[PDB]
Amino acid sequence: AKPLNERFFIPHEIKVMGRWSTEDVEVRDPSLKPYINLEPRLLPHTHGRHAKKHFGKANVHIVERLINKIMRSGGSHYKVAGHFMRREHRSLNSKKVKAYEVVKEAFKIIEQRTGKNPIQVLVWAIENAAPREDTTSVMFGGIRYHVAVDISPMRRLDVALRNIALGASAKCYRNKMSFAEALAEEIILAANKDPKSYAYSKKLEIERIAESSR
Amino acid sequence: EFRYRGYTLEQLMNMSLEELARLFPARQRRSLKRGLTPEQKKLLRKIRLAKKGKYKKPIRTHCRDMIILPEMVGLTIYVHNGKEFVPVEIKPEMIGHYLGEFAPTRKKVEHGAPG
Amino acid sequence: IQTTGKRKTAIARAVIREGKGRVRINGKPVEIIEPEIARFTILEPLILAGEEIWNSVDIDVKVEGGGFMGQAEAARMAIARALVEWTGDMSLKEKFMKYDRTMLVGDPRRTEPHKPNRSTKGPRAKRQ
Amino acid sequence: YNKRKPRKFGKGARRCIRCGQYGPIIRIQGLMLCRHCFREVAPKLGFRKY
Amino acid sequence: MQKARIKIASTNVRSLDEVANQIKQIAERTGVRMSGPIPLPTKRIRITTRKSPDGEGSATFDRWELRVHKRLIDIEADERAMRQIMRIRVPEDVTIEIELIS
Amino acid sequence: ATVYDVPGDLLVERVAQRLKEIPEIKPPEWAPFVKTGRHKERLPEQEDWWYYRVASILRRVYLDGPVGIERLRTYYGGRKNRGHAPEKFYKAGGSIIRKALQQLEAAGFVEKVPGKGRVITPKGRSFLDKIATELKKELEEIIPELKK
Amino acid sequence: RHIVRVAGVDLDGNKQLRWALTAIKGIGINFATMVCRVAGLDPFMKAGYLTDEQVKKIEEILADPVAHGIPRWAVNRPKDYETGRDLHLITAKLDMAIREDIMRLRRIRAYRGIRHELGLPVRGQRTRSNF
RNA sequence: AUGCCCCGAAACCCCCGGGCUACACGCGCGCUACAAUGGGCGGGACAAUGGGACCCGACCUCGAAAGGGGAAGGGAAUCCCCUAAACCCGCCCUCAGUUCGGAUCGCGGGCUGCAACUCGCCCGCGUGAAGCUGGAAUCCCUAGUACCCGCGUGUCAUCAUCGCGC
Repeated sequence: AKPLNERFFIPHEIKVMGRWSTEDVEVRDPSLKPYINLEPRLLPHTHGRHAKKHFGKANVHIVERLINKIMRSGGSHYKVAGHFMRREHRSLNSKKVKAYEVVKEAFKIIEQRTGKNPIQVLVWAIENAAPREDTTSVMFGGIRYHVAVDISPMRRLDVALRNIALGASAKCYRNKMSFAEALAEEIILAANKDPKSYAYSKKLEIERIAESSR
Repeated sequence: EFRYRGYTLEQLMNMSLEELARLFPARQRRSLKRGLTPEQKKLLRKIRLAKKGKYKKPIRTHCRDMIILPEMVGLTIYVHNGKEFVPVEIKPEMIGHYLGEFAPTRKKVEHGAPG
Repeated sequence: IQTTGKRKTAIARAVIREGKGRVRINGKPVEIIEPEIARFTILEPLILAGEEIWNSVDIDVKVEGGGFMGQAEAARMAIARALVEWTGDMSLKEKFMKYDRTMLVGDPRRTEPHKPNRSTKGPRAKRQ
Repeated sequence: YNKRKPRKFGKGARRCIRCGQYGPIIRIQGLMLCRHCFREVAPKLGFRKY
Repeated sequence: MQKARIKIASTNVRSLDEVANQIKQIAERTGVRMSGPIPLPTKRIRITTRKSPDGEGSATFDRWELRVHKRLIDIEADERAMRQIMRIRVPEDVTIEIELIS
Repeated sequence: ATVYDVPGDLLVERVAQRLKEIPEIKPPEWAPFVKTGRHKERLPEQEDWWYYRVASILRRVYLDGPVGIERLRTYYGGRKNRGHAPEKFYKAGGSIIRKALQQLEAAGFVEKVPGKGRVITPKGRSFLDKIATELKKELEEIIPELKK
Repeated sequence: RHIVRVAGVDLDGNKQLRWALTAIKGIGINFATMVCRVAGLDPFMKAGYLTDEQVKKIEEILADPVAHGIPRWAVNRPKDYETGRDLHLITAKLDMAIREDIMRLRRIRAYRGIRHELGLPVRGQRTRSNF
């Protein structure tokens, strides 16, 4: 249990989860600044009624929101390339301890693979995976037509984190490979704007189409 | 010949009820140990008489839970399948099986034209 | 000083006195409880209080009811209240509020009953 | 021959004391009443809706 | 020393409080130490039943609840005190059980 | 120091390795062929699993005082899948724990209060708290905070 | 030894011995485990080292499991019909035993006999919509 | 409760065998199987609605075991049901219709009841189906809530994978 107790005592000096305090980590694009909660907290879990708050979700920590997306991602109407994604075997649903442990291994992997503060790379991935324009249907005289529309920043965060989680499910499903390694790949590929990542590719798809529907 | 648990049919006749039950599976032996009903017991009296010839009557029965023993080997008993007493002759291989499995009550179910 | 803590069903009863720093959960040391996340939650108020008061007082807390997460959160409530009552310091209270609004308030949430029409999966669960 | 056989177990053993049906007999501390008959005697039994 | 344990039970709270007040007044007027009425866990008898009298209709159900309440009175032994709990006017719904403990 | 001041996993491991030496505790001739619980799906993997059971069961007698067989079965029970029907919680085997308790009772570590259970003798408490304070010394060296 | 033959069937050496015997129609997981423990060898070792003496040890445990310390309830057909002795049938032995039981049930005209004749279920399963 | 009509050894009653479970099949709803989150050994943080007298049954002892002999306490904050379950770790297995998953057979034991093959389940044994992510289209919830995970109990010897409610 010595790794367990080491990670227990290291954040005694208020460090997010175990290590990697939030002070060294910055924000690049000016739009995500008032919506990413980078405040120093030992655990990313408040059990808060931020849903009741029309915009109180901005106060929840980014890793907490990432787990909030990761734990509800299985079984839905989306069939990307004709696959059914679902957690048949010990679903993460209601098992936020499982999600905690898995994304804990995810932080460890990003440490041992990039050697930098994981929160900084997460900032990079979210900043580079946010689509910036979309399509909307407007009808006038019965004349439906498509329109290019700008996106709100908070929705850009929501969609970026959802791409991260949906990518983790997508690669981890139906493979010998395991969930944490996949989440690490999605994050690292988005953080360097790797188009092979589903997050950046679908950011590009959403930005396009809307690009042409003007 | 015929055998049941390493004993020939004569070896089954001479054995007593206790060990004859011992050589049966759990269900039939447990039913024997827990006893028989008096309708069952009097039917056994009738079949004992028929085996000895005193009971000349065509033997009929309704007890679908009667476990057939070696002593019933070699007679024709008629069991009530639901309308009438369908006949069955008891063979040496018949031992250890309820009579009720041998009266076809549910009939054959085949398929006509769908409507 | 005696202090109380309530979270859902778990109940934490804490007694704080002078001592070396021996903090015990149901009589067990806080550092050995196998769930690491629950260990984080239990240690948060005494992480934020300070090593000085951590070593100065002795707190014995007994937690009963709920799950381990409820027990840990109730214990966190109990340590927070015990520390603030023992010190009687306003600045620690304000830091606790800034860290989270529940440290002296708590969670007034409770479970809803299971209404009919397939009550099994939860309150708001119905048939197809 | 006109007697009904003595049964302690099964539905045929239990009968509602008011209506006489052989179906739904709630036996919470010995009531012996059908489930729907239970409504026509609800407020005489002391029961109250909440 | 000897104590009498008096368990009172009823459905209506007012009758139980009435008998408790009468017992308390009698104990104090007889000058006997009495452990005050301890309100024991009320038992909640809950019965659910489908409101549909037939197999036709949406499945609607009704839950009815009895709240039967109980109280414990531990008094010290005194014959003059025990002679004034059989004369008390007891409402019908109130049930009283008076046992003795060393 | 006592068992209450040390983790359960490490303490059960220490009691198991220590009791492996004692000759009175031994897996019966039917132990290696019969799984530890009805609910279990496969057979046990390690061959030390018997002593662990002992190493746990005596610890139980250290905590609950009087213990019987059925409550031990309910505790050691677990969740088994029933195919098309859902998973269900079932009790474990009784003969294994009964034999472990009998071997410990002959070991003098536990005794029988008829009509109340099996309780732990003072010698059993001494051995258990001796292992526990050994582990507490070791973990005090590993973790100085346990001095508190 | 990547390929190992025991009791007339082939097994691969990669899988562990308890898993290796699982390819024998007539040995299961628990059965393989307890026979290899009767043998005194961990069933966990890989089946590529199965030497001949241990192979024939396993073989003669298949031949007479009861005399090898195995209890009588761990065999597939305890109290065999035609002997009254508990034994563990292997391969064509199982196949012939089940064939004999099928013909026997048909002969006596049991309900199970006709269900087996029609390829029909036996244990009271309902055919209105399933199957 | 009952308008009206109809039978009166019957359109009455009683007893029993079967049926209400029968299948090439269509449809609805719940349960599970479609693994590496994983299956297996061992440790530990844990409730709660209610119930219990031919009952809860602790507990001694025997039998793998379902259970048998004895047995304390209990008619309800006093005794029992009592364990929750979710979880993490010390360790093993190594992406496979298989160490998934058990249907499906036959064997031998256990409980109940006059008796379960039509017509109960469980305990262990060789055995292992289909299923390896499923079209147009498609129903519902929105904060202790959705998701997801289990306990208990009603009715009740058993039967519900159900309803209830925790």
